[PDB]
Amino acid sequence: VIRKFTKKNVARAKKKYTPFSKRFKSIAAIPDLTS
Amino acid sequence: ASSFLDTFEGYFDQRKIVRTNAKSRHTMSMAPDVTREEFSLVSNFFNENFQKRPRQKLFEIQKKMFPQYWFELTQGFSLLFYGVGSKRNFLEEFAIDYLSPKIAYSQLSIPCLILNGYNPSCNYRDVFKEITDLLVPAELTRSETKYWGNHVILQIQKMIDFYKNQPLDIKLILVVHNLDGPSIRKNTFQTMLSFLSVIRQIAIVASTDHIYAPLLWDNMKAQNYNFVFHDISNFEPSTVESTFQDVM
Amino acid sequence: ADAQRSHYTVYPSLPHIPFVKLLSGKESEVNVEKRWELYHQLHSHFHDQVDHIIDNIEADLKAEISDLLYSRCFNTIFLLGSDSTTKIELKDESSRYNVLIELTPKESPNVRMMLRRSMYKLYSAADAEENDVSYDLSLVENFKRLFGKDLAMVFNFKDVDSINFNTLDNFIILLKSAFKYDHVKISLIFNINTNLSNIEKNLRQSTIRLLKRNYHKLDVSSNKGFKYGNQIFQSFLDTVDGKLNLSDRFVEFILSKMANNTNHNLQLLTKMLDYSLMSYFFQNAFSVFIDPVNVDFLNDDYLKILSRCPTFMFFVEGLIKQHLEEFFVEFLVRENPINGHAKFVARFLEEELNITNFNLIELYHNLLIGKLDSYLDRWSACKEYKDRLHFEPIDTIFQELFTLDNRSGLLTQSIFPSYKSNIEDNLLSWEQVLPSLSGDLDKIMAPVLGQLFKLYREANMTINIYDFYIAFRETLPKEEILNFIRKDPSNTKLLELAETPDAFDKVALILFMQAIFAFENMGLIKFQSTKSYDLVEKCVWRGI
Amino acid sequence: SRTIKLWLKKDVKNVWENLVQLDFFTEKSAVGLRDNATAAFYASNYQFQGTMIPFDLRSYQMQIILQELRRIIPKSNMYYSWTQL
Amino acid sequence: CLRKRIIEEDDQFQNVAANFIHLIVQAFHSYTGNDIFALNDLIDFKWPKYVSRITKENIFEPLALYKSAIKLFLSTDDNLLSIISKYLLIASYICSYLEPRYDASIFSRKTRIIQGRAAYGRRKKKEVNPRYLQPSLFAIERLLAIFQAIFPIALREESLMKANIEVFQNLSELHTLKLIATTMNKNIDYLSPKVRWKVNVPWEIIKEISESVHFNISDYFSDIH
DNA sequence: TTTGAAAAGCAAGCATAAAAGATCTAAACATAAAATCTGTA
DNA sequence: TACAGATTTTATGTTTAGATCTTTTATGCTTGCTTTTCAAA
Repeated sequence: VIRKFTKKNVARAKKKYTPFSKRFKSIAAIPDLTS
Repeated sequence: ASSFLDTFEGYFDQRKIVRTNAKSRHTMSMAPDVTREEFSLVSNFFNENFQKRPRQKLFEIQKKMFPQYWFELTQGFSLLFYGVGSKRNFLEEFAIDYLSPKIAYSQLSIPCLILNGYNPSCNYRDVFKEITDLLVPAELTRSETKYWGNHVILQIQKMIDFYKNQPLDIKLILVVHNLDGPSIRKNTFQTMLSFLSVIRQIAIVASTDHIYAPLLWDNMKAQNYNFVFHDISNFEPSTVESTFQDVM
Repeated sequence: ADAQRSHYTVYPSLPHIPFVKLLSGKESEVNVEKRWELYHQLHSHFHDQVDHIIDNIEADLKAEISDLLYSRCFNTIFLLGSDSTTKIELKDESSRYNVLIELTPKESPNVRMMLRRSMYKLYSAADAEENDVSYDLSLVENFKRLFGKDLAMVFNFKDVDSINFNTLDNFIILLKSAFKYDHVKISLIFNINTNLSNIEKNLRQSTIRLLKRNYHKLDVSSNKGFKYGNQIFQSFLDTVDGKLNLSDRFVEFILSKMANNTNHNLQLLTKMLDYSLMSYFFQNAFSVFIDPVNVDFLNDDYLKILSRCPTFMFFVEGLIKQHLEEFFVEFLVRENPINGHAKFVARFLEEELNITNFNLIELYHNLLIGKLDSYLDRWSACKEYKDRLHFEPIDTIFQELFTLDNRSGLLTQSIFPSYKSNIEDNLLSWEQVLPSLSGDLDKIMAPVLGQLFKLYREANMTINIYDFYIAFRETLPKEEILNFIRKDPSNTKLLELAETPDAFDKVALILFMQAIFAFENMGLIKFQSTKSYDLVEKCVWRGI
Repeated sequence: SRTIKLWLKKDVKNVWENLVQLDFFTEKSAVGLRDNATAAFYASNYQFQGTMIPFDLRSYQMQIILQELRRIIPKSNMYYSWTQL
Repeated sequence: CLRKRIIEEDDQFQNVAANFIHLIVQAFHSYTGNDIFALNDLIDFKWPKYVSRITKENIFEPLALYKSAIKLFLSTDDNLLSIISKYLLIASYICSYLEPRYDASIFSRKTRIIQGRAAYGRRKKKEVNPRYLQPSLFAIERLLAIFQAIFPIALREESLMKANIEVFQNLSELHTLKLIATTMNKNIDYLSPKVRWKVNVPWEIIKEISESVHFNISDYFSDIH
């Protein structure tokens, strides 16, 4: 595949995309974040 | 006031110089003030009552022109309607109520994509997106995209070469109200519809209002359009097209 | 509301030919179906030959472009009168790759974009036949090191008259730098639509001296020597031979309208012939009589309308000075050999006298009137063969029932209308549009656009809008308008506005302003301000 | 009148282009070389009005004026009398 | 070429080559300036035509060979529409290089019913020579009025020319050919009344165009300068 | 045959539209590494 | 569970289309003055 330009100096951080609102089932299922 | 009225003699004759002692400096301050509601009410009264019967008689006269319009559309000619007065009701009644089910019956309905040229929000990318949602063409390869090309025009040029080798059945009825409207008159937009008008499988029905509208098309664009011109003057009120031009 | 939107798709509901019944509704449906089938068998017979002529002219143009292209400088070819629609195919030279690069003025905003698009096209083609590189002229430098073969680039410049000539000039000197590489051959193709004197004055003199070392002119168009055109016209004549006649006014209208179009006159000729065939098979009930199968149902209406003929009336006047259905059938077997005469004259001009630059349409015109000798006197080579090449135009009774003519103004109303003049004559007259049959108001009060166009026409170039409103207001009867506005008692606000003493000054003003913005939308008027609306000036004069 | 060949416009065009090349004439109100790459990139995407009209109508301005021409052209030159207006 | 003009008809060959180079320099140094490349191109263009006039009499005397091939040293030789379109271009040049006030004196030829006085024309001849300057801007209706004033020609024949769709098609083609320019170059709206028009061709092309259809356009500029 | 008189031409000056372009941005077009989603397994 | 591939997300570069503001130049109105043919005597 012949590329129309190249980005050969891409430095991408290892940072995830899923926010905090979708890692628990409900509001009442969130544990105590202090502990 | 002038010796000549018409031709170029009248044009050069009526361009004299007027002295400042006859300046006629009257203004619109010396006018009866109106607002939206009474203007709309009395206007719609004169549109729905004044000379409604002979307009309806003329409309019933030009209903008999419809088989000739269908015969022109099946031979590859695009229809352009002109004349003083609005032509929205004519094109919506001809394309939807008459042309679509009779084309569908003659090839045994056909979808109608209707474009509002009086609206300045009309855009060729969204209209072509709806076109590709209807016709579902083959998507452009990498070699056919070239180098930052217009993907819309290149994909229509692919569709032209595809649809040369198809059976000549009308898959889509395209209606362009006010082809000479403000956003819609631009060269890219006219190139897109001329290239669509090359395709025999799309029927082109369009209208126009500007008196200088044949200046919009050169020899290539007029060849791709391939117009049959029809004078339909009816003195329709133009109720809908005036909504994008504050009259106050 | 979908009418307040940009684009909406609707699907009509459903609960078959566009041909109508002729003879005031007395014609049978079988004649309508036969006329449909006869129109299609003539239409397909004409357009198949049109397709073979279009394929042949494309193939011959490709052949002569290849012959000029393959026979330390550019190989330059100027295609004069080129509409940039040709597909230029290149042969596969052994051990060398031939690459076509096409350039559009939209694809050429500057020299850098031209080079980047050209080098991307070159690398894409070379990889598509045989790690990435920089899209730059160093790829031409290292082409043999990266692909093994050598290179032949053919540049085709679409629409050179519309390009920026400084950008094209700098691209030519930029491409000149590839001459120092041993493995590079560059050809340039310029599609010129005006002439060469326009393009030699826009390039610099060093560029002209660079392009002069190897260049070929090639004037290829549709009007070049009339060959392609005459073939289309002869195909149409061979379609209608033995059945239909062409009028001299029709042929001269073809010549006049084809004179006014130069670049695309061929498909214009096809369009006019197509619309003439459509008109004949839509109008005439005798269209089914062009073949001898359908002569078995001639009714009283056919005999009624074939008796209103000038040729038949002349013939029976000659017979009563000297001295019906079977006699009408008797005028179908005849040949009318004018088409064979025209093609014989064309062949005699082509392959005996070696004359190619003749117009067969104008030749057919001079054969139709009978002035062939004055047309053949120009070449000064048919002085002794004019008598054998001349034949009298025969007159045939009932020719005008099988005739493509132009007397009603139909073919100049649908294909080449006087658009602006049509708008002006509709606005000024207006009784020729609306029928003369609010029962009292329509006989005394004009429509607002037509009433406004009169005072538009009789005013001056700059119009004060309030005096124009006053002149509009003096043309309206206030008592009849107030009587008509009180006709409907079911609208309360109309009745409470009508009894107000300044009602007519409201009504006439708002009808005037809706007509003024209608005129502004059509483009008849404009405002000589942006923030003010006090003076208009007109842009449209009748008769121009 | 008081010989020297008159050259035609076709041949004076090349002389004119060399005089433009040697920085004797400049295009009217020309910015020229830009300060940074962003402004030069913006300039490269714009079609100037001088590049679309024919060359015989392009407006030019002198880099050397006639008073400076009279100073350094030698008095034995045959066109020296025309350096004074 | 030089080794075929001798056989089929080395110091002397160098003498002919150096004499040709000196003659090219003497003829065209005023044209090229001190450009090596332009003189190289002229040497390339004029060498074979100089070889093709070298005979056995011209090889040993340079003056007779210079007289025989004189035509190569006097000239540089470094070089390579419808009726409606041509009259629209001519009318465009008229609209760009005449003033609108003087149009009523040149083109008006109609009998008057209502009493009125025609324009007198310009009072004194100015010396500006307006063809040396850039063209002025005009409107569509003035273009069409002058176009039907200058176009070639009982109760239904309509002698004058209507502005039908093919005149506008030819005008759009003229704008496509870049022979007519506008103030806008991209995103042009053709229908706007604020868009003005100008001719894009010089005088040396409209002379050929006007003489191709035999129109006296040089009479129209004789009243000035 | 004149004759005065209104239509038309020229010029200076000032307010103002308009062209030309400098500067900038949104959007189309284009690539690309990490995270995330299917999809069997 | 579990890993390989496909798709999405996020991030950045490339090119085109178009808007906005600024500056210099063309143009049109105003007033005064002078030329020049035109309906009437």
